[PDB]
Amino acid sequence: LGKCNIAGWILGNPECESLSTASSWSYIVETPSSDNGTCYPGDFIDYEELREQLSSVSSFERFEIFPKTSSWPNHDSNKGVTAACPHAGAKSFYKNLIWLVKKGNSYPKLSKSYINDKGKEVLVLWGIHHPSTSADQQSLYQNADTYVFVGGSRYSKKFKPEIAIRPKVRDQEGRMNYYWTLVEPGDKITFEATGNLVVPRYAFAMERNAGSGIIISDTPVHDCNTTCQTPKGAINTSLPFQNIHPITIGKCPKYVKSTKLRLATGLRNIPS
Amino acid sequence: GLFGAIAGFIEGGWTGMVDGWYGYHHQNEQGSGYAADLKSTQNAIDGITNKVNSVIEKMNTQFTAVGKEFNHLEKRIENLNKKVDDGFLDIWTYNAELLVLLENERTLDYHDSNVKNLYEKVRSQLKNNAKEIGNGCFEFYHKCDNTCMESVKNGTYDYPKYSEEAKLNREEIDS
Amino acid sequence: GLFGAIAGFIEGGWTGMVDGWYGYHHQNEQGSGYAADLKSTQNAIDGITNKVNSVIEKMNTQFTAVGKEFNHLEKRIENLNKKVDDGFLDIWTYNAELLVLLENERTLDYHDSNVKNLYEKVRSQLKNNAKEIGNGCFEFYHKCDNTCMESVKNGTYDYPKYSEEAKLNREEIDS
Amino acid sequence: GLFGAIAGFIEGGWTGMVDGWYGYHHQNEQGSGYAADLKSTQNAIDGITNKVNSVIEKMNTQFTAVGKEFNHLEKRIENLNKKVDDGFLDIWTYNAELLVLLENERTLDYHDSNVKNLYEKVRSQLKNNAKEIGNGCFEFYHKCDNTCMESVKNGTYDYPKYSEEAKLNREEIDS
Ligand SMILES: *[C@@H]1O[C@H](CO)[C@@H](O[C@@H]2O[C@H](CO)[C@@H](O[C@@H]3O[C@H](CO)[C@@H](O)[C@H](O)[C@@H]3O)[C@H](O)[C@H]2NC(C)=O)[C@H](O)[C@H]1NC(C)=O
Ligand SMILES: *[C@@H]1O[C@H](CO)[C@@H](O)[C@H](O)[C@H]1NC(C)=O
Repeated sequence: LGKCNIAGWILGNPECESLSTASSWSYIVETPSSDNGTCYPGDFIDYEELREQLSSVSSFERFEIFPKTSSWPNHDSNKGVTAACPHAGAKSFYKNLIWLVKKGNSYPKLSKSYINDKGKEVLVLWGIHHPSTSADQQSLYQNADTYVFVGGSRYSKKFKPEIAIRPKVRDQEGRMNYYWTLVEPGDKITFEATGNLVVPRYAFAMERNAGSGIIISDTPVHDCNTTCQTPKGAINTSLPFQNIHPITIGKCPKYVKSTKLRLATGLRNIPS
Repeated sequence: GLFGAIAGFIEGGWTGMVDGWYGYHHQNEQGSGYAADLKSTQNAIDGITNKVNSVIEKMNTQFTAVGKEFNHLEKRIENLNKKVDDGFLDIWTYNAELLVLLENERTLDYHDSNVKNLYEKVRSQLKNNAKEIGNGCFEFYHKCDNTCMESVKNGTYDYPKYSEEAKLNREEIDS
Repeated sequence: GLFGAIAGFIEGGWTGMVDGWYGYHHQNEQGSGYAADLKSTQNAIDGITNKVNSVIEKMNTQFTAVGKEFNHLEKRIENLNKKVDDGFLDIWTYNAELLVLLENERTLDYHDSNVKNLYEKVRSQLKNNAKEIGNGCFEFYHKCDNTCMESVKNGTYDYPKYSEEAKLNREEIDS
Repeated sequence: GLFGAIAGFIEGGWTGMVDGWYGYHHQNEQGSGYAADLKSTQNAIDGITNKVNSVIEKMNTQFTAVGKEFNHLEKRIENLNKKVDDGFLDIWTYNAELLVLLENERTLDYHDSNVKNLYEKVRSQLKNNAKEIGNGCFEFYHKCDNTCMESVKNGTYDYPKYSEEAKLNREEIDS
């Protein structure tokens, strides 16, 4: 991910690359200075759980679950940009989400559904916006008392915006909370809102593996294979013990604090 | 040493013998030189090879990712994770250190035992036809040519064939 | 073998001796047969029994339920649980495998040592009253009846009682 | 005993010898008395001292408060805490009991071994210059004054110096 962490990559932070082709990976590498993530301040719900679920995938295809040009005829899908997420000096937003605002002076009740016909699990992410002031609520959504509802065959949660002035983070006194769910094949996910909903635009069809992990390291990536990986580097050995790094991924020797494990095979050496 | 041969009544090793771990030096009218007892060496090399492979190959691990990530309100489970990683680290480190210490001692005793048995096999073959002159050396009371030397190394030394000549020479020497 | 007796200078075992682990074959004017040295056998059987019980009974576990259940938003602690079960599995498997490997070797060396000490106890008793004819056998220079045979097995062989007769027969035989 | 000396062919201990664990009684024309072999005693005292310190000092604990407090709606974790305290209690009690049982047996065998080696060191020194009269006692075939006695205890007994006189006296005694 380089410049970005998993949050920025999976949301579409403007400073992050995007995967167009269907891809797969055996594990995930962040650098210790990967500090991009959620450029609009807030909480990413169950972030650590999502990172574990994404550590390794057999298949991964991004698709436009709610196409931008046709899904929101009665709402404005172009003004939802912010200076908290700049792109080339101009206001922007996450690539995978659309910050819907009122069209003119009307924000009608929103109702959009998707049925998973991809044959695999679909990762859907969305955000809830909590403005700083009642003025800010009405300037964006026109309605004062709003709710968001997201429902699936297994997920059901109702969101209520919480309006108050928070200390400025990236020049934002409001906050935005980020949510995710996995939609099983053949299931429907329903979105309903009278405001404050940061809708999905791109979702991810994926197949999870047996979980790998995440390595946070500055070590470069090369075209070597290996069967045991550490943040310092890869390990090619049949020996049962190693002292390079306790945190490893793969079929690895046990980690020990030993500096030397020399096993005698020959005789006591007594020349002359 | 546990068996008394290596660094014991055989004081030192032979840099001149290069083809084996345990062997012979011989000297007769046809010349002298070093030779290695192939059977005892190959048996010991097979044994030690099996020992090293046993220590290595009995460790069969599966695919695993040790790392775990916890947020700032998950300190207790983070510490629980640390205790697991630390406890496994302590168990493996201590066991690995002692296994090498103990088995290295067993390995050197093994070589010591192999040398003693080799010396004793010859001594039980020659009996009074040769004298035990120390340092693992036998001085014959009868001439032992290259063929006779190989019979001793092959465990086929014919004691009655030379017993009379050795007896006469032994009594003359002792007189 | 580490001590040279089993599969060594005593080449093979006796299917004919069925009542013990280590024993004797004898032959005198009264007949022949196999007998087992009860003291050395019972001591070894007590020793090995204690060894097996030590390996088994030192494992004393309590009541425990290994299983744990986690929901779909608890993958990290689920994997932490798996790491604990896997780490214990790796530690116990490797330790169990090496314990059996190492202690099996010690057990066979133990039997080898017990045989060597039994042979040496007799040899130190008979001294020159008998000849060491190989394969763990002693050929007497004096007649040794059933009572005399039992004295050797009982560790009460009276060397001076027969020393003169053996000396005369030994010198006559060697002459 | 495992080595046969203590409570074996040396039937009892000496209250008269008070300065050491293993030693000598002597009697010559200059008198008699008890003396202790300082080297073997100090080596054994160093060995046992190291054994006791090893058992004690390898236990290095940190600061810890065992107690825990739970309210009436925390019975499950209270019982989990009890299982931890009980399991540690069972492990330490059983291990402590067996460690003392097993190492006490090793300690008495150690003393038995030290006595046997001391007896054998003397026997291998005197050879036929003295008679083995049982109970760990040697009766000399030549006069052995205080200086000669100290040489035996010092491991510097000059066998050839007295061999001729002992041989003449031995043959006269046996005749
Ligand atoms: C992606 O990551 C980089 C950092 O790796 C972000 O750039 C950082 O943006 C913050 C914005 O708050 C800068 O801090 C602010 O700087 C100004 C001027 O110095 C000051 O008034 C503020 O109090 C605060 O310190 C920070 O300097 C800047 N870092 C760098 C290295 O340029 C970037 O915004 C991220 N972009 C996205 C879209 O996530
Ligand atoms: C790694 O293994 C894969 C699969 O066999 C192969 O395509 C690739 O060339 C290998 N890479 C190296 C560097 O050996």
